[PDB]
Amino acid sequence: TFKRRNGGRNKHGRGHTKFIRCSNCGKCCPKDKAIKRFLVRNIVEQAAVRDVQEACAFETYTLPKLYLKMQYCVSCAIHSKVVRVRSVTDRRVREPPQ
Amino acid sequence: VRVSVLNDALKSMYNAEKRGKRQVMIRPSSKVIIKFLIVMQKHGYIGEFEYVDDHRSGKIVVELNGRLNKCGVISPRFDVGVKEIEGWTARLLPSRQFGYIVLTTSAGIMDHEEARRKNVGGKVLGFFY
Amino acid sequence: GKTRGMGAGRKLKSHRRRQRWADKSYKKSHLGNEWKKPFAGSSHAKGIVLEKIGIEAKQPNSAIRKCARVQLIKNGKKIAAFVPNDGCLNYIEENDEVLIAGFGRKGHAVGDIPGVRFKVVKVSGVSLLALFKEKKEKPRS
Amino acid sequence: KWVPVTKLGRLVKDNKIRSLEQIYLHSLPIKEFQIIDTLIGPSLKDEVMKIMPVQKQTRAGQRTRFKAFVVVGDGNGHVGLGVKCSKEVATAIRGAIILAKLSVIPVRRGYWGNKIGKPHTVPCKVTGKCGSVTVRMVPAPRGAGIVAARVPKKVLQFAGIEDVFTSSRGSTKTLGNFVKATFDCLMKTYGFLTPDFWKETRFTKSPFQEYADILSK
Amino acid sequence: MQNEEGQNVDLYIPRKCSATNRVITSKDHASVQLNVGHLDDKGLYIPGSFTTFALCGFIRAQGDADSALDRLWQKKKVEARQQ
Amino acid sequence: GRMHSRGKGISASALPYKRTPPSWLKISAPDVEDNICKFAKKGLTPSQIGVILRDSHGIAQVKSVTGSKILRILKAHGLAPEIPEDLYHLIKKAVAIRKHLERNRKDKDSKFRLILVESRIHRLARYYKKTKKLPPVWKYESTTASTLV
RNA sequence: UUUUUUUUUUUU
RNA sequence: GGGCUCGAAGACGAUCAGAUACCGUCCUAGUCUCAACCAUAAACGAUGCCGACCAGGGAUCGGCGGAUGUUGCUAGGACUCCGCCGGCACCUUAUGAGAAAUCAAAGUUUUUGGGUUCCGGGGGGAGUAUGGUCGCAAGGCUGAAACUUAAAGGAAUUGAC
RNA sequence: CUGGUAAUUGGAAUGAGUACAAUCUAAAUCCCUUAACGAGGAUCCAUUGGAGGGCAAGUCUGGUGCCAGCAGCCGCGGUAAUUCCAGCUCCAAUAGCGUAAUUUAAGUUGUUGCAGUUAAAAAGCUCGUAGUUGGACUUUGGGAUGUCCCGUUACUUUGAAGAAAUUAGAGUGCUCAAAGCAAGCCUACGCUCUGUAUACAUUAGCAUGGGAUAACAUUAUAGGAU
Ligand SMILES: [K+]
Ligand SMILES: [K+]
Ligand SMILES: [K+]
Ligand SMILES: [K+]
Ligand SMILES: [K+]
Ligand SMILES: [K+]
Ligand SMILES: [K+]
Ligand SMILES: [K+]
Ligand SMILES: [K+]
Ligand SMILES: [K+]
Ligand SMILES: [K+]
Ligand SMILES: [K+]
Ligand SMILES: [K+]
Ligand SMILES: [K+]
Ligand SMILES: [K+]
Ligand SMILES: [K+]
Ligand SMILES: [K+]
Ligand SMILES: [Mg+2]
Ligand SMILES: [Mg+2]
Ligand SMILES: [Mg+2]
Ligand SMILES: [Mg+2]
Ligand SMILES: [Mg+2]
Ligand SMILES: [Mg+2]
Ligand SMILES: [Mg+2]
Ligand SMILES: [Mg+2]
Ligand SMILES: [Mg+2]
Ligand SMILES: [Mg+2]
Ligand SMILES: [Mg+2]
Ligand SMILES: [Mg+2]
Ligand SMILES: [Mg+2]
Ligand SMILES: [Mg+2]
Ligand SMILES: [Mg+2]
Ligand SMILES: [Mg+2]
Ligand SMILES: [Mg+2]
Ligand SMILES: [Mg+2]
Ligand SMILES: [Mg+2]
Ligand SMILES: [Zn+2]
Repeated sequence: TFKRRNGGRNKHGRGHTKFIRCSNCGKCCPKDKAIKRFLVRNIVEQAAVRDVQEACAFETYTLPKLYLKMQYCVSCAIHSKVVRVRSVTDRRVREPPQ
Repeated sequence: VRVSVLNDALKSMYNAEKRGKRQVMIRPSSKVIIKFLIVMQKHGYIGEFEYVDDHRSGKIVVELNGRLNKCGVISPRFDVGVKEIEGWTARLLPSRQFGYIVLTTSAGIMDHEEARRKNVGGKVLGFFY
Repeated sequence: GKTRGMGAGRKLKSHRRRQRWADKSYKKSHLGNEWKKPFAGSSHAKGIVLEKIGIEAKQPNSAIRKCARVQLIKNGKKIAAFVPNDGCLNYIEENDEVLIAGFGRKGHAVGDIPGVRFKVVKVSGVSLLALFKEKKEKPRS
Repeated sequence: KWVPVTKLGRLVKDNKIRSLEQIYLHSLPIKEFQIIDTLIGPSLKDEVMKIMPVQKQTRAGQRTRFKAFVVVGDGNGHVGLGVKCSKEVATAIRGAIILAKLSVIPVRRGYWGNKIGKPHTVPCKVTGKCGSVTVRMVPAPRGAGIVAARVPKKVLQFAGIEDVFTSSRGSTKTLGNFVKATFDCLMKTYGFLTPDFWKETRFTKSPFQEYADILSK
Repeated sequence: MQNEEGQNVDLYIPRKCSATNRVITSKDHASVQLNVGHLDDKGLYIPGSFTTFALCGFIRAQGDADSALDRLWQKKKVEARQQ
Repeated sequence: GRMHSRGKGISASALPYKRTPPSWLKISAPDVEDNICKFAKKGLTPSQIGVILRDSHGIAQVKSVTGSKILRILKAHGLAPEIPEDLYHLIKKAVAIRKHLERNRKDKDSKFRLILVESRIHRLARYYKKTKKLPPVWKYESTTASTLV
């Protein structure tokens, strides 16, 4: 039985899509199928922000940010709980969680 | 490609009548199509139809009464003798009380009852009821 | 879709002719292999009893089905034939003359007996049915 | 005794409505079997066609329930089908009889050729479909009899059809689908527009409008 | 349907959709019948006088019942002098 | 659809219902034929002549004023080319593709397109042989195709 | 994200 | 010819009852390119091509027509709005189909017929034997039978896990 | 009064058999006819398959105990067997019934009329010759009354001809019937001219009317028509 209309990927009007390597296990996975997340977080964790600011060597300074694009295979994405198994009706929802 | 213009016309009329449309468009036109439509109109299965001139094959707009259950083409156009009409009607028509098979005989395009009356055979074009 | 040309009768006939071979019943009766089978297209065949053999019944049943190894006289082929009815194997002896019929499923095994397609009808010119009911007696010689 | 809970039931109990054709004309739903019992009850006959067990798996074994198939008809153009599932066979049969009464439909009968006497066959070629089972009825000449399997033959006999040709495709051993396809084929008899129906419809007051004053209390 | 003698033979004559001409069957519970009352010169309803329209379930399920009924009523009002 | 692709475009000309010349047009049929013959002598194909006439001289359709097609007029004056224009252009395209392939052996796409173009050439040449627009001995050969043009 | 092998034949 | 990386085979270190593995370490062929072969993939939309009809809606790519107001710009370009054609798709819906899952084509089919190619006929034996043909080889294409067997199998429901 | 049962009683009927005789027959035999015999447990004794379901008929009794065996298929038998071996009873057909290539059912060979997403299944993709298929367009109408006015084929209509036997079918009391082609009135030294009809028959060939739908060939370097 077929469970997804898109077959678990995002390929339309296309023959082949080159793969990426899973950021967790290194497994090959088509890019249109890999679960991709973009993480933008402060280099200094919120706990240490005050201590680092108190030790600033300049009158003013804005702490940088860390940018990471994570590309997971299906297995790692499920195991890491990046995505979860949804009900038959709920897995047709494509909007990101609020 | 387009192989049977009569088939396209009849299929358009059938689909439109099923949908409930009051009018349908037939393109391209043909004299076989016109004769078929005249046979249908003679028996009250369609209203007035109008031929539109465009310096090409033409176009027809047909009024639909709502009495047409199904009109269809028969392909290939098999040879039908005066003795095979009974079998063809049994195969194609819902009942012996109503329904017509359109044939093309050397005497012209006509329904099967007239063909029986004149004792003329020919080739089967289609059916309607 | 199907071909429908008025001048396409040859193609339809040829396609049906080619596709008939996919039918197992048609192929069985048109390949000419019935003549290489033990009966060679006959309802019955006579043979000589070589040995009595017991065949275990198939799961889920448990029994010893009594059969005889018979060599057909007309071609020398060896087959296994079931001996029906209670204690009817006692009417069979080695080197006896037996008439063999099909098992009813046209060359296929029947019931819980594996790989047996034949049965014994007569022994020494006397039907097994008569022997079972004591209507007749097996000839002494 | 019987206390009608619907306007149609009240009218039928008050003798305002006297024929099932009056209800059929306006396509009004029938939700009480006492209506059918009062109208065509005396001439109706019933017959249990099949008792089918069904089982639901549970933590502590299989829960068995029985499916009752019942056919009712007057042999004169009315037939109904009823399916009911219950723990007990008797309860299922009673429910199936009630449902078959509630589902009685009119059956149109026509002539094969010459139109002398009462109709004897189906007016036209009709086809019914339930599941994978498809039943086709073809008009037959007088004296041809009912050429059908026992289930369709019984359904046709309860409908009063004298002779017809039939053909079936699919899993006809699914008795429920077979009988339902036959029933659908019979229902489709009155939906086919023939030239004899080309006359303009002349509408009549609905029972709820004709007897509105009586139902106002 | 009639016999050779001329006797009515059908159990009943079913109604037909005012817009599609389809036969309205006994189990068609989506079909409706509507009466549009007539008005006199003073805009008062005349009891017992109205135009009847019947719609089959097929057209109503399609959503085309509204426009079809509007057109039919417009034509019938033009014919019946109801303005 | 397209003969040698999956394109389904419907872009085309829409000839007006009126077959007569516009009132503002004043040129005469013999004049139009004279200009057509002059253009053909200058080395213009019928398509080019029609495009030039429409874009410059206000002649939307030559048949409207002359009563005949451009190629018919050219033939009547002994100016029609030995091989038809469309077949000529197809052969020119084939020659160009083969010349490109001579230096690009790894260009397999060009090989595919050459196969398609030569199939078109052969089908068109067969049609023109049926209608006697080419001599029966005519044959397209890749080796000496460049000579034909 | 350490490691976790196996359950005679028929029948209920 | 190249040979960074990774890495069949192989060798070690672990884990384990064993561990010819999963994990770790080092590595040959290979991975790259040229010339010549090979012609097979869940080579998939598991869904031939051409043509007609057939509900609605919002997005998006290319081209074009019209309108309109801005731009740290040079009539144009960017953006806004309304349309036509063509394309990859999506959402809703059944008056359709279907064994259903689902499908706006898998619709217009017992009310069966637009043209045309291929191709299946219970499960195994078997894509095997044999013959032919192609290939350096690996193998490709074409392709049986004897015999065996009552199911194998598809979709969906409840429970158990 | 109305029905059913009884190896209880009572007389009647009759052919299987037997046999004078006649008849039959080339001669015999058989059949038909018929003197004298020929029936009460009317011993003048009906069988073949079955009794869980498909599928009509036992939750009867004894034996065996996954044995022996049955069972076309599904399944029966392991110590309370409607399924085996038996008794009784019952069911189907019946002088017949059981068992071991081919048709139907099979729309499971599908032209009528099947399938190819997941059940078996659309070649990885495109080109392409044979084959199959192929858009529209050329004389309509009225007046009147079948009749008057403005190149080659497919196809269809009609006709001839196309052995019997077989098939369908008309007539006909071989006692009926399968049959056969007989036969019927009346006893006339005869008659019904007694009957022994009629239909069907793919394709291909022969002749004929039609000219819608189709196929092939032709068109303009005028070397054309007159
Ligand atoms: K898939
Ligand atoms: K994904
Ligand atoms: K066993
Ligand atoms: K057993
Ligand atoms: K193409
Ligand atoms: K274009
Ligand atoms: K067992
Ligand atoms: K390397
Ligand atoms: K390695
Ligand atoms: K272990
Ligand atoms: K290879
Ligand atoms: K796929
Ligand atoms: K678009
Ligand atoms: K049975
Ligand atoms: K015991
Ligand atoms: K016992
Ligand atoms: K039994
Ligand atoms: Mg799954
Ligand atoms: Mg791919
Ligand atoms: Mg092509
Ligand atoms: Mg197009
Ligand atoms: Mg173990
Ligand atoms: Mg390394
Ligand atoms: Mg390589
Ligand atoms: Mg492959
Ligand atoms: Mg755009
Ligand atoms: Mg198979
Ligand atoms: Mg029974
Ligand atoms: Mg016992
Ligand atoms: Mg017994
Ligand atoms: Mg099949
Ligand atoms: Mg599979
Ligand atoms: Mg498959
Ligand atoms: Mg494939
Ligand atoms: Mg090929
Ligand atoms: Mg044509
Ligand atoms: Zn991973």
